[PDB]
Amino acid sequence: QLNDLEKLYEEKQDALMRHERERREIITYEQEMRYSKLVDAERQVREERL
Repeated sequence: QLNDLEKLYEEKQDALMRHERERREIITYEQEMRYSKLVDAERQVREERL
């Protein structure tokens, strides 16, 4: 009667984990990368030094 009972319980947990894996990748896309760009902002004393 219930060969399809399963799945739904994991779908909520799995969707969450997969999302979270990307959440971590996502903050890198901008926070870590802009922090890297911050280094450029710090580097870009270059023009002053030049």
